[PDB]
Amino acid sequence: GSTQQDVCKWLKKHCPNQYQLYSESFKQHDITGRALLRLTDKKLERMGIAQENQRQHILQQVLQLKVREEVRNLQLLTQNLYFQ
Amino acid sequence: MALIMEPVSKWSPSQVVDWMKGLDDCLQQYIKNFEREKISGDQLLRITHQELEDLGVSRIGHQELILEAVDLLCALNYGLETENLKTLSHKLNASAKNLQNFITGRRRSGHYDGRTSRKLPNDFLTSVVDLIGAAKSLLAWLDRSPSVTRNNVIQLCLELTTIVQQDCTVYETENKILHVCKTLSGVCDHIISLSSDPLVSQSAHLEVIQLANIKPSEGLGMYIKSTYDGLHVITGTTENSPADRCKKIHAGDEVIQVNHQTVVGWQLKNLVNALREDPSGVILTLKKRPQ
Repeated sequence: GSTQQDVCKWLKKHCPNQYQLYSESFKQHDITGRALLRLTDKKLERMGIAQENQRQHILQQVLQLKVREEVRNLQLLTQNLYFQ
Repeated sequence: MALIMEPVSKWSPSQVVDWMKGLDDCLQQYIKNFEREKISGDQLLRITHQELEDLGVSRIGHQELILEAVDLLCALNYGLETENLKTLSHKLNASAKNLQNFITGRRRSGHYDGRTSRKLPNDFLTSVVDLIGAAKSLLAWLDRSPSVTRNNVIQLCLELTTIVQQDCTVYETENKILHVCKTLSGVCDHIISLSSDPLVSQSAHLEVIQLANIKPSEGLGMYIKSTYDGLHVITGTTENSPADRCKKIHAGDEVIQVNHQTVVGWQLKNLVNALREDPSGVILTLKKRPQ
């Protein structure tokens, strides 16, 4: 669960070409960590990335990130809280 | 079951707004409009994009937050009575089969360059990821019921993750994935064949459980994990606690309501607030595993 500003820096890191062109759509739409991971071609077109070409690269990173989360999730399954 | 809990589809607009109050801070600005439009649990379970937009929700991050909550709402209303180990196994085998038929399909098409390219299409990732989800769901159901074979699936899911990360041609990536697919299924069949024929079809149920505190605002004596998927799961209790003596709270149970309030999509924060509200006790609606 990373912050909205976190996403923006993740995009600048992994989607440089797309950041100059589409930084604002992620700001305008408040794409948080949880939100980024639910993202799809159809959704990205709805935030205003009109060009399927660019949309692909953004999900190529979104999915590569989704994968890396599953390595950490699956490792965990082999090794927070609250108490009332 | 309608004896323990009233369907989400029966919720009034008030009931809708009530559950909406425990979601993300950034989404409250909207409950004013949900109110004014008299949005009911009826319409909520199937709220559309255009409806979200008419309620004032433009930022599709905010939309996605709402729909991820409502998706959980759907799992509760339709799935709880329904999802069993057979179901889960079918969903795993299905996403692996589809992956396989995907791969062999691609390879006969005229536009195939998989023997040349190392550029892995986005279909692949969403498929691999989805399959790993199916396997995690199967295992989350297996842990709350009656070790070697648990590691199998975990390794297999991991082999997937490292396959799609390898700077590899796609034909070889496809051969590797095709292999994991065939064996992951076989493990799934094996898990099933080894399963008692009464439990394997039973699904989870709901229960109401009343706690009584013995001092002002005392610990009820339970530990609660809040998963990323949104679940609020009891992981254990503490000895000589109200929770322990009631003999009715067990590790794996999931908090569905607190004092007759559904807290399913809620932020830990607001659930915490719920549990703490009455220092004198708490009514818990718990999702109980068939075991």
